[PDB]
Amino acid sequence: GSHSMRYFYTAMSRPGRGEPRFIAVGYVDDTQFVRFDSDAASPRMAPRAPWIEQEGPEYWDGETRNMKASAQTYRENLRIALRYYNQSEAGSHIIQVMYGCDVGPDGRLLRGHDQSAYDGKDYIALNEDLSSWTAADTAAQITQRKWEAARVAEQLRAYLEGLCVEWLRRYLENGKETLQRADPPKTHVTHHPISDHEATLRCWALGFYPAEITLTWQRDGEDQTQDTELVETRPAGDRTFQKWAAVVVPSGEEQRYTCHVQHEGLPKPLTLRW
Amino acid sequence: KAFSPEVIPMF
Amino acid sequence: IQRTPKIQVYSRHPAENGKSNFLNCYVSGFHPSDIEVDLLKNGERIEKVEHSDLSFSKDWSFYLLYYTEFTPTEKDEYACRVNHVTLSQPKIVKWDRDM
Repeated sequence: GSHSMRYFYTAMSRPGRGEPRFIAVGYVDDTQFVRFDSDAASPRMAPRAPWIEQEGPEYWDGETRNMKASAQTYRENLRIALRYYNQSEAGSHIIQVMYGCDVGPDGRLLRGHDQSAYDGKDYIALNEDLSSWTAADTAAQITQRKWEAARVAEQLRAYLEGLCVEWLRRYLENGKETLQRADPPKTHVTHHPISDHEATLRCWALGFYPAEITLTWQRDGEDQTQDTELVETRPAGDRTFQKWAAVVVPSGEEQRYTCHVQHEGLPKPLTLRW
Repeated sequence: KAFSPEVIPMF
Repeated sequence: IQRTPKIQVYSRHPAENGKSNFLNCYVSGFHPSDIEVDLLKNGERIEKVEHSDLSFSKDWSFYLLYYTEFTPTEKDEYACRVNHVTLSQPKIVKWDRDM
């Protein structure tokens, strides 16, 4: 399906350096649209995309109040996690949360998500049924029992099927110029000799949106997966993304190699060569 | 818009 | 169990000497989140450097983009310098306009 909305919370303890910092960020697809930082001079939910600015004061006041209350609760969760793992109050720890909804082309819910981590490890996740939980260890099992008693899965389900999808659909309309526009990569192959006997071929994809893309090298029509250096897709800073893939090839054999590019913005996959 | 439960879930 | 950052240093647009551009240092795959990133011009710290809001990937590791306006030339060397709890000393990654 077509689209996602996601909120990401990070809460970071720092004993001796004040209360834990709380940072919240919201995305539609690969476009960030809000932020909150508890360390800011004046912490508030703040716009990070043009199409959200039009929301009125009640929107912004409500999101700010929610994030402040969340920051308080996540401070308590850090204290709790300390007890569940028999940990001292001198170390620095992190809770992270990701939640949100995926919708298809017609805008109906495809699936919901709600996952939490402690110190970068899975802690507790809502299952795809939006009714049951997967706890990673015996500490998270305590949280599971509490959340089962308090019908937390039911609340999440009501939000994921209702408000999450409705607000996502509204953002997608308000931001239709950008959120509903794919920018195809601009592509080329560069050649960097390394010795008399070898050279690197590097296949580039630039200026594309959304981030999802496949770049692959074939030698004589056969995928070179094990022999390709492929860098992480990286943000350009103008909403768009860049990636490259490279292969070390024997001198004179460059024409046996072909770069293949798939992206939602392209009417069909591309084949390039040097 | 963020999830906003009446009582926010504690661990 | 902690994760050391990946580092990419690159420009927003293809580099063209004397043309104004943006210098990017993308740090990713690290945990925990505290990190120190400087952009360097001929070994010296650039002052006007901004960064994205803290977010993380599906594996829980953090990512950040640090960025500043710059007009590349033939001789000026640029780098990104990163420190993290996982590193015994700062890691310096030179900007190579071909990467």
